[PDB]
Amino acid sequence: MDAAEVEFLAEKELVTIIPNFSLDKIYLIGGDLGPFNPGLPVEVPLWLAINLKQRQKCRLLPPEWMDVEKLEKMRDHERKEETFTPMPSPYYMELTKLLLNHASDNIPKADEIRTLVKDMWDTRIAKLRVSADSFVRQQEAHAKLDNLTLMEINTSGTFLTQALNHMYKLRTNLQP
Amino acid sequence: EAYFRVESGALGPEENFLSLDDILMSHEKLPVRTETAMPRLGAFFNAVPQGSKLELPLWLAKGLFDNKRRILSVELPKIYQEGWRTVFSADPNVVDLHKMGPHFYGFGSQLLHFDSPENADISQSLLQTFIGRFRRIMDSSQNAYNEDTSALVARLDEMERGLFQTGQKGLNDFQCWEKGQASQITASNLVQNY
Amino acid sequence: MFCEKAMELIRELHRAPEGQLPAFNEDGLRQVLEEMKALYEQNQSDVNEAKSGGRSDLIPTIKFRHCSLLRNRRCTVAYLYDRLLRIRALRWEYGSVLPNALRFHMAAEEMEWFNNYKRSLATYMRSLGGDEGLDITQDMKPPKSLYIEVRCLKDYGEFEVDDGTSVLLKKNSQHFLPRWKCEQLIRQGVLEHILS
Amino acid sequence: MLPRSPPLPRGNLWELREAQRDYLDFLDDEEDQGIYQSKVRELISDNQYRLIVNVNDLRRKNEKRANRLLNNAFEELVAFQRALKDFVASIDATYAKQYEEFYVGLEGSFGSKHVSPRTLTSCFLSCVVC
Amino acid sequence: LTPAELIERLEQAWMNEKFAPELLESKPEIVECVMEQLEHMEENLRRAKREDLKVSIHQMEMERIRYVLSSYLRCRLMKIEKFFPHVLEKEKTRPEGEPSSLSPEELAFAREFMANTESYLKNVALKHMPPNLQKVDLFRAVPKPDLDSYVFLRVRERQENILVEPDTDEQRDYVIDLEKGSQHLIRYKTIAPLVASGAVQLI
Amino acid sequence: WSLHDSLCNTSYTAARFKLWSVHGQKRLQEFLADMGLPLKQVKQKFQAMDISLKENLREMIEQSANKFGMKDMRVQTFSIHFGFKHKFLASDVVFATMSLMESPEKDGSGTDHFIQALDSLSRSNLDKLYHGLELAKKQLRATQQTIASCLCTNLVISQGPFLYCSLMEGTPDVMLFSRPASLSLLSKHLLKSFVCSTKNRRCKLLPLVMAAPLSMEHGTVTVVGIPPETDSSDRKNFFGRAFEKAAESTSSRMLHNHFDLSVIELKAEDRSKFLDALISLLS
Repeated sequence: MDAAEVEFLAEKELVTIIPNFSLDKIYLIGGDLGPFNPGLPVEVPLWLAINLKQRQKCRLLPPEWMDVEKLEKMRDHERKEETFTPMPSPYYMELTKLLLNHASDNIPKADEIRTLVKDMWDTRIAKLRVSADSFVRQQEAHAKLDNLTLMEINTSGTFLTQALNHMYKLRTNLQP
Repeated sequence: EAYFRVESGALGPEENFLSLDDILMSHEKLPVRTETAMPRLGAFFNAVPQGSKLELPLWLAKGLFDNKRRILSVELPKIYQEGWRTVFSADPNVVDLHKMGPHFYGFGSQLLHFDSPENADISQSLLQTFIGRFRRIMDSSQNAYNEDTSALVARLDEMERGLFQTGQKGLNDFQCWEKGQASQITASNLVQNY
Repeated sequence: MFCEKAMELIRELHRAPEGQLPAFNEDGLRQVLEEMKALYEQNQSDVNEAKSGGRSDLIPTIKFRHCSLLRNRRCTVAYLYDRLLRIRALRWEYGSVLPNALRFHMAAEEMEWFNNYKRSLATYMRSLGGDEGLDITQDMKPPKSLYIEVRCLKDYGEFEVDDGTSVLLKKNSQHFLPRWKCEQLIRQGVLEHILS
Repeated sequence: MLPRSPPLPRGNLWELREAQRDYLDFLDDEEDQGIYQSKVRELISDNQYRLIVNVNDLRRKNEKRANRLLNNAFEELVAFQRALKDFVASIDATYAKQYEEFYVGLEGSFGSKHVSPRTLTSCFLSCVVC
Repeated sequence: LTPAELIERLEQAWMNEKFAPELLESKPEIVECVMEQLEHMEENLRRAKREDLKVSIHQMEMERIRYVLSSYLRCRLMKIEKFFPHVLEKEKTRPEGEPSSLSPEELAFAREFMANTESYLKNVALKHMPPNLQKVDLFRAVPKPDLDSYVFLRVRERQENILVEPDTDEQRDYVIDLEKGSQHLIRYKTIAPLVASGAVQLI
Repeated sequence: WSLHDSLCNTSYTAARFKLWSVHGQKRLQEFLADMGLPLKQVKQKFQAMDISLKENLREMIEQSANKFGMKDMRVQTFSIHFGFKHKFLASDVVFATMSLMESPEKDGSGTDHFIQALDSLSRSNLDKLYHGLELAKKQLRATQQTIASCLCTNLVISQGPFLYCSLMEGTPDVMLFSRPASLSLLSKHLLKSFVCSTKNRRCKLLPLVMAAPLSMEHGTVTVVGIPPETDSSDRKNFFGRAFEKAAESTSSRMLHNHFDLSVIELKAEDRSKFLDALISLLS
């Protein structure tokens, strides 16, 4: 894969907007939406909230896990534990990029949410290169990754698997 | 992006037929001692004695070999001898595997089809060299950004450059997504002509 | 030893690891077929001569020549096969038609392979769905928005809009078209996606 | 060309109690092939102070000590030269008193320590170099 | 099979083909039953086009689905053109009652591809050869798929008693178990029949 | 810029201070000394100046400019902040855009610079803006070295009802003003420096007319016309009619190619034939 398709899979998460136009139910091949009552919340998939925000037709809302207090506890829980701890949403990096870039003025304290998210990320990446070094160092044959999201996997996967194949080969070249 | 060259099987039981890496790999020379005379062809090295030390490509010495050593016997180069097998155990992060190459793991895995005595000690050198040089390719390839990497890559071989070019292609692709840059549609192979 | 001519076909493709199709080598190819023939006959002579006088001590001089042609076979199919990869790319990247800076570097029989592959591909594509299937050549990147803003870079006679409403393409003049049509041209070099 | 060993590797054919009790066990050397008990005696027959050791052997015998010796050379070489007088008294105590103190050289293949006077920075302080 | 679930299963059929090292199962049902929603909702837009916002919300989703599907197809016409002889053989000798790995149309494409390339190599270098080499067999020139690759997977049907062979020593094999929703990093050979049975999915 | 290189180049303090004549260059020195600005901090870039000086700079400058006869020194504008270090005044974006579109060195058709200047208005291209601020500097330092030529040489002829000037190719940095759009600003600053410089009472209220060579091969020049300058000028120019009727009378070769009428391309030989009839026409 590549980041630009993880970003595609991440635009299926649901968010809540507040439209300012009138429209009746829409029957999408992936569900139903609406109705859109001006000045009333409604829950849509991201790829539509962003596209409506760019055309000046809505007003986003911060997801509940995107609070500057619960995050300041996740950031500590992550540094205490010594394994991959569970995360608010399986796609938090892409949410807190797309949202904070496109709707940073409808989110209070954007430039602290952003730094806490980055602090969590910079740790969950450090635990990986330790869990991906003991693997080689001790020549394991299995490794249980607990709560890795698809993005951390995809940033260093096409190197790790490709450097473990060359190790299986070198380790089983004497049998015949 | 769509030109998928045939990869190298030089680490498994036998090299692939169409892979241009193995073709240039096996071409490298190797020392042999002949067991019979070589009639009608002593022109190169008409007949050649028995018990003569010659240098032949690897591909040639594939079929000219048998269990009984009918035609010739083989002895490993010094890079795989007992001498260097301790050097590569002192600290493997220091060796210039491009001069001692440029096919170290590729060659060394084909010298196991000659049923020499010390195979149980070559297949332990390779494994313990590749494991030794790992934390210096996992970290100098995912953490070298917009740098002149032509000096972090000057002491590697074809099995390792292929990984140093996969670390970079995943670093320079996340750093291009973070900066809202992997949204623009671009020309794929025409900018190669330009 | 032998095979110093075939190894000048390979050690040239190994210098272009980008996927750029170099000029065909009829010269070296003929030069290695000649050596194949030469060794073939000069070995078959002593083959049948080892049944007409009992020179079995020449058995080595068979293998040293029997295998030393297999090599010259490998190094002439690989080259002939590798160059058939760098060609199929020119159907997924440029398009159905090529400019003659390319159709000048292919040997005159590779064009037939091409025009066969292209036609079989266009046959398969139209078979998927009911109405003229689905053109899987386009759509290389996830769709981001519904309209795109392009900006021409070379002249181009008269681009078409499905409804018969053509559009002229002068240099440095930007439009606002549906990205459903501009993908073919952006990926070649004519247009350009500006408002990223 | 990089000299990664004093023996040219191309053509060679042609507390402080743990350290002291591990060096002694290494200097026993009898039960595997008797490589050093063939050298202690050899030098006693020549009246030498010091004996040359191969760290390449220390690696195969005990990796932890071989690494702790190339990075804390002082506290390790004051324990090597003690458990060497100890092992020479375990052959000939009469000789073991002729000399005040023994010494122990080194040779083999150090990993990154093979430096030139141009590369000898201040990250090699108290570290065996070559 | 609500049209809402075809897409949820299509994305899953889309990731596996991207990560697997071998040409996986053939799903003709879905590829032929999503080309129906596309073929239908392309008509209820060109007819009732006289709205200017609804048609946009529909066209965007159609363009997302037509990319999932398309990039799924393209990802298999790469497996076929790299493994054409081994994928023809496997389909010729298939025991009846086993899901094919080739559509009836990919099969024609693969037949024509093998024919074309053989008829090309026959007239450039395999013709002017001594008259005993002019036949090369394409089961020993095209490398077979490599099923010893490592993959990340996340499981969604609790499995137990899974064999983990680190090396050639049959003794060193410790058996493991799998929870639900967990994620592991294991070789593709030991979990091959699980991807075909929906028990896992290669993320 | 630095605080010093921007006093010597604004064509509003480069006129009052008369920063082209050694006799009045000391006026700048005295102005700086009256504020307590070391001559070593004023020469350094403004972002690196000490933090203890810049507290009330924008007031101690407005004050000490009353003592010199410059009472219109504060204007009303707007400013934008993006992030950590991004701070623009609405008259820096203008001088950068206006000089990306009119760069002297030409690299293709007429619509190659237009594109590069349209690009530098979106925030995703702060690398062009931040570059179009080094052209806008290079231009402003190569304008006060021309208004310094036509005022230490007296090339402003009083041809009757209007002043008049012209340029020479041999002078350096005169091919920069070859464009028929980047010439109006040079003339409009020349008038502002002149009206402040001259001692007469007639010349201080006459419109200017300027000509500079356009094309050596066709042998043609470009000509503009600017209203009579003053503090409260209504800004209602009147040369689009004068030049038209003059070329009509003399029956020479002219081109009113642009959208504004007061810019014309004229044969190098029809210069005087045109000018005399124009002198008579305006009268």
